Order: sequence, then C-alpha cells, then structure tokens
Amino acid sequence: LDPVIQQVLDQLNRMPAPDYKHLSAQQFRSQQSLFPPVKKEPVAEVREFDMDLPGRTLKVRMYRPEGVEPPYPALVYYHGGSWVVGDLETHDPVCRVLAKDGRAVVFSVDYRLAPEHKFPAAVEDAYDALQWIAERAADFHLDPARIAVGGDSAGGNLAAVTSILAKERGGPALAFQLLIYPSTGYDPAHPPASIEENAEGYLLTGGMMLWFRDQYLNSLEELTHPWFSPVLYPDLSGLPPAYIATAQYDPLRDVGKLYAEALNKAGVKVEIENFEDLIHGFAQFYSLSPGATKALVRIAEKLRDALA
Repeated sequence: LDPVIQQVLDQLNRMPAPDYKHLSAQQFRSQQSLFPPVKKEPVAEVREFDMDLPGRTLKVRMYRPEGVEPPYPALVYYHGGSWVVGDLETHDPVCRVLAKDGRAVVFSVDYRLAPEHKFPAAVEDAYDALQWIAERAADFHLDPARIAVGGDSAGGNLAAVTSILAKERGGPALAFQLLIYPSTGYDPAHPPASIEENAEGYLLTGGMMLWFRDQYLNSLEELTHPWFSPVLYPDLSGLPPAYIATAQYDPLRDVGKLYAEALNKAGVKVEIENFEDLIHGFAQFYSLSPGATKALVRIAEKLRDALA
C-alpha cells in the first residue's frame, strides 16, 4: 500500500461501519468522510439554525457530544481561513473532534468574510454571536459559567478579540479561550523570529499574509488596531484563562508565543504548547496526518480539562 494511503485508511477505518441497514441518505451525506478524505467524528447531535442579529443573519452549527449530561459546558467556535475563506463545512471535522473529545457543546459561527465585509465585520459577528448564544444558555441547556470561545488562525484571532470586547462591555462571562495557532498579531517594527524564518515553504507565506490583510483591512493604521492585533491591547488583565497551540514550522509560531507572554504579563492564566513537526493549519489534516490527528485531540483534551 502507498505510504500515505495506509495511514489514512487506519485513520479513516478507526471508526466502525455505520449500521448501513438503517442509515438515511441525509445522515450519510452529513457524516461521509470520502471527499474530502477527512474523517468526521460522530457526535450525538448536529443542528444548524440562523442567528438573527442587527443588520444580518448568521448561520450556526451546533455539535452536542455523546455521553455528556447537562448543564453542558460549551465552546463558541470561529473557523480559520484568513478572514477571507472557510465556512461551516470546512471546519465541520474540527468542531466534531472538539465536541467529542472536549466533551462540550460546540457552536460553529458562520461569520461574514472579507473583502465583501471588511474589518471589523467579523469581530462584531464574533462578539454578537457569543452574546446571542450566552443569552440563550437555557435554550441549549448550557452551563453559563462554562462557556468558552475559541478558533483556529483568523478564528483564534476572533476568539481573543471577543474576550477583550466581552471584558470592556461587561459580559457575557467567558470561562476559557482555546486559541489554535491564532493570528493575534505583532508589532511590524518588531516582527518575531518565526515571521522571517518560516516566510516560505509551509503553506502560509508572507505574500499570502499581506494579501489576506489587504482583503480584510481598510487602512495601514489597522495593522496595529487592537481588534486586529490584540497582542497590542494595553490592558489584557482580567481576561479568561487561555490555552494556545502553536506549530513549529509556522510563521505565526512566535506570534502565538507573543500572545502567551502578553496574557501572562497581564496576570492571565495561560498554557502554550508548541507542536513539533507540524505546520500552520494542521487541524485541516485531521485523519490524514498522524501528527495532526494526535495534536488536535490533545487540544480537545485541554479544552475538556479546562471546562471540567
């Protein structure tokens, strides 16, 4: 068997065969891990509904894990995609792993994308979505004291900013921040080592990074706007405890590190783990790469411990 294939098969075969004799087409379609060849972990329930907010409606997908009992701890998740791409489908596999292994109800938010909707549209969506869900904790049998925010890449950025906004606005209460190789920013006059080092050859490149910023931002001044680069916010005290995952061969590796330092500096509890042999966006390789698979579950296990 071809190297990669043998690996994916065991990864895809991990779960048994669904009781085909009693399987509906809609269910098969929602769970099929054939194309793309990415495994979709089973959860007890997946609901999709609309979130009517002022000026716009956001689609949402809720994942309730099997074996967990109410009140449920929860995670409001914002997908990655550099503020320009990604949707509920691209990160469906990721949310399933976080719900299943994190033992928490996950709410994946379909926030508005640039350039159609420039900064700070996504930021407003992230906060308002958190607020909408928190206001409806009972509706989802959630434990109000165990609602966390999180995201990968641009999504991690949104989760981090939402926490600050929630602090300034007086709420809602956030119990934890799950930041997966987040784009939390840095000072352009002090770009960390990794930015220069891993500029090319690892999926996320410098040319790509500038391009994404062009699509998302309106002016150069916004490069240091705290809602874009939260690491620059002057008062990170009182924020929710956080867990940050970084990838060794990721230009944003040191960016994640810089946020752990800023949070730590402000007296915020934070744990940062750097994953060896992985690149930016490794969550997308869940079920394909053994290392990525192990790392993403490790991240989900960190979420579980945090919301216990």
